[PDB]
Amino acid sequence: QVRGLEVGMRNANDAISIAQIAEGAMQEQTNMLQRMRDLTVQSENGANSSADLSALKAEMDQLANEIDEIGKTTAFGTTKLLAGGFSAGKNFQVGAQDGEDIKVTVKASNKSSLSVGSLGNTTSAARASSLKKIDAAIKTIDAQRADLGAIQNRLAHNISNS
Amino acid sequence: ALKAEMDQLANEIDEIGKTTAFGTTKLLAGGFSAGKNFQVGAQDGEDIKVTVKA
Amino acid sequence: SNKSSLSVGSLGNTTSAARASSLKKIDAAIKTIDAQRADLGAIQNRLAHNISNS
Amino acid sequence: ANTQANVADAKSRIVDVDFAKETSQMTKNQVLQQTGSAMLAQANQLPQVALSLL
Amino acid sequence: AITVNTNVTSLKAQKNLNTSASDLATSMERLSSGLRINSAKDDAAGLAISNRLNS
Amino acid sequence: AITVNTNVTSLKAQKNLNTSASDLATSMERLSSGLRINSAKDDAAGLAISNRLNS
Repeated sequence: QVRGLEVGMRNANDAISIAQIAEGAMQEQTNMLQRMRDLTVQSENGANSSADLSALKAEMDQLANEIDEIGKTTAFGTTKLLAGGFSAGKNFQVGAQDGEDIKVTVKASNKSSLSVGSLGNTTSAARASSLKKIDAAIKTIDAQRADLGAIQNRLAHNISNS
Repeated sequence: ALKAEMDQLANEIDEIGKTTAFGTTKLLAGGFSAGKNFQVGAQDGEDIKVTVKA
Repeated sequence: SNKSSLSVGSLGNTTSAARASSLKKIDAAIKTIDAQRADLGAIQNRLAHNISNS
Repeated sequence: ANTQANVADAKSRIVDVDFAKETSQMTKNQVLQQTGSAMLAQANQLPQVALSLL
Repeated sequence: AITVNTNVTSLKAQKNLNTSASDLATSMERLSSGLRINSAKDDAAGLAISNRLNS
Repeated sequence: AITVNTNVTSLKAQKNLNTSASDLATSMERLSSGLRINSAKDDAAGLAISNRLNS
């Protein structure tokens, strides 16, 4: 029992590490989505012309490319975290006996699953649609970060008890 | 969000309830609800009862 | 007592069920060695008393 | 920069030593060395009962 | 008992010292950043409310 | 844990201090110049709109 509790605390700290890396990656994605929201609100200006709209949209596309890059690049050593490999969670045995374990779940977050990979700003309806999808993406990232934070709190209590 | 964290905390309360053991015997699951006796003297009947509920 | 009679000579760890099975068989092996050591200890105590009486 | 900080934390959890634990182990083994030295020095004097019988 | 092989007072002192060090590191981070909520470990509902107010 | 070989609080403090220094330098430049848009890093569509108004 003593030896198993030692190894289980090691596994619990591994789980905290994974969750902390993924949660930190999602913050830059939130930041870039806020920037795109400002660009979209700026597109609704009856003094812009087609060249100004093209400049605004070029920066939107670069931001969506960086959201996708963060989505595919984040890793723990060589295993990817935000691409869908944890969509059905992985178990970490945090105790000495079989079945005493905690599940860590992360879903994919990139410009394709967030539905921000094809936004337009050249028409009034296109701007309205882009605003709604950016707001929805911000909401889903908030929900994912909430679940990862709950997992970290739980693992802290469990290590203390062990 | 608030309720998701409440549910995780209730899950950890349940885990501590089912996991606590002395070697391999469980302590907080109801096996000591009617206590167990330890003979603390040299003669029969000189003993103390330890009771733990689930 | 060897890896064939203790059933620990073919353990795997590549799948969840394989890990569960390996855990159970290692625990069982520890139990059987404990029982053998218990009987040998009883024999030694008995032989000590017998030599004293002789 | 964020990811570098988190990954260095993760690696430190695996590779680095704990001073609070390791100093305790060191002191325990120091005391055991002194005790075992004393006990071996006392053990090498057992064949001298024969000189008394002789 | 007077034993050499196991020391429980040391184990408990280690755990208290670790708890104190963790708390101090958290406080240092919060003073360096200027923010109360640096992650969702801190406050999860406030994170989302503040994202909306920021928008 | 009490470790000597890696210090994470220092890493995070370094990053916060660098962010603050960058922001201060940007503000100093903007006050010295008198302009909000010194590059296209700042506002790209406003740059072109202002070039046309300048013409």
